[PDB]
Amino acid sequence: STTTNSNSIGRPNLVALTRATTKLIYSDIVATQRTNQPVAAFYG
Amino acid sequence: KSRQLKAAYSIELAQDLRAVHGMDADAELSGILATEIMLEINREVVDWINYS
Repeated sequence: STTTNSNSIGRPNLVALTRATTKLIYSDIVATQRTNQPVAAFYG
Repeated sequence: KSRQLKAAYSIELAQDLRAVHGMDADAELSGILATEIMLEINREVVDWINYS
């Protein structure tokens, strides 16, 4: 009687991979604008 | 005079054996049985020669 107790396995299938990360939200939060100098100075 | 042999196997064997190894699980058992019977017969003939 040959069954699954005889037929061994090589490798499992990964099926899927997951990488939990923070949803990165700041673009809509700050008034982003690039600076082209080591020092920035805003006008009030 | 006759001679005979049985395969005895599961469905799950065949499914996994195919998924893992690429082998069939019906064909191998078939192969072994047919082969072993003819091998045992061939042995019988030479045995009778040495016997007699």
